[PDB]
Amino acid sequence: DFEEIPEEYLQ
Amino acid sequence: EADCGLRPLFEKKSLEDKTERELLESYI
Amino acid sequence: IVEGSDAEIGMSPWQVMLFRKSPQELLCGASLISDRWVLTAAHCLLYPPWDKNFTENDLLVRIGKHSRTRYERNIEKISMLEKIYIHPRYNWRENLDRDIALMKLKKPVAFSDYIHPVCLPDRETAASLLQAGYKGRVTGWGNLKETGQPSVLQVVNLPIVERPVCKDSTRIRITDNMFCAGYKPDEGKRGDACEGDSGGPFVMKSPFNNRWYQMGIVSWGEGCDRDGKYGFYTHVFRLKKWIQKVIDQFG
Ligand SMILES: CC(C)(C)c1cc(CC2(N)COC2)no1
Ligand SMILES: *[C@@H]1O[C@H](CO)[C@@H](O)[C@H](O)[C@H]1NC(C)=O
Ligand code: NA
Ligand code: NA
Repeated sequence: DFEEIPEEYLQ
Repeated sequence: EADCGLRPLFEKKSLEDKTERELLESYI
Repeated sequence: IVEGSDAEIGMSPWQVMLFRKSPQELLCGASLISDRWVLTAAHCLLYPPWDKNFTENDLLVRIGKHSRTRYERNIEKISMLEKIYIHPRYNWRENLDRDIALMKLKKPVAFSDYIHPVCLPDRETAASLLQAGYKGRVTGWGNLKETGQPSVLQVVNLPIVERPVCKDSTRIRITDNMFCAGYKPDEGKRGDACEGDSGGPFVMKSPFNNRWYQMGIVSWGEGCDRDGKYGFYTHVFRLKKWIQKVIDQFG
């Protein structure tokens, strides 16, 4: 449902 | 903050949003 | 938000989205009170009856947003959490008394046209504005109806309700750390917070200095937008000494 956020914020 | 609560796109430019007047009118 | 409308761009630049990392989903609203501090409801982070107890690394905050689901490139900013602070006397067992929490960000967020902090009330602003009939404004990305979800941030203006009416609307024990807001059945107009709006701000624009103040935090309700029910909000001013103690000690 949500657009993927940049990977930098999940690292 | 010194500028807290003053919105860049509203108060800082002296523009009102579409419903803030409803709030003001209730402050009797 | 039930029976609200789409926010204008930059209308609520202190609005924060509390976002779960995995699965990626909206958890709650919140508000920006300085470049490093975000205010929310304690129940957004800790509610043992529902096996909810988030740690810092479980969550992100998204600031400057308008669209609920889009990644708003070049506009929103995403921050990691350094530390969560929950009121030590938050009563999750009974009635959500003292439903307040702070989140310190790992790095300061840059202010912009879309990102700007709200003020917290002083005693005098609270005394003047926290009166039955006076209206505040609630914003959030929560559900549009009790029993669906918005494209963009929603906004509704709602009147504060007399304390005896609040108390007489519910079987829950109401405390001085809560207030309620919403229209009465005989008033015609409608509106309420709903699931997903929790933790977001109830704001009022001071007519004395033309600044926005966060008087409440969306805390709890029984259903959404039911006739004869009201939304309940954490009384920010009553808990401000705790807020200041945390910021002074840990900021
Ligand atoms: C006031 C009581 C009955 C404890 C309450 C709890 C809730 C909803 C939640 N279970 C709190 O986190 C979501 N709404 O009212
Ligand atoms: C919530 O989780 C933290 C981290 O494990 C723990 O220290 C704390 O005791 C928990 N609180 C409750 C009320 O269960
Ligand atoms: Na009652
Ligand atoms: Na109602």
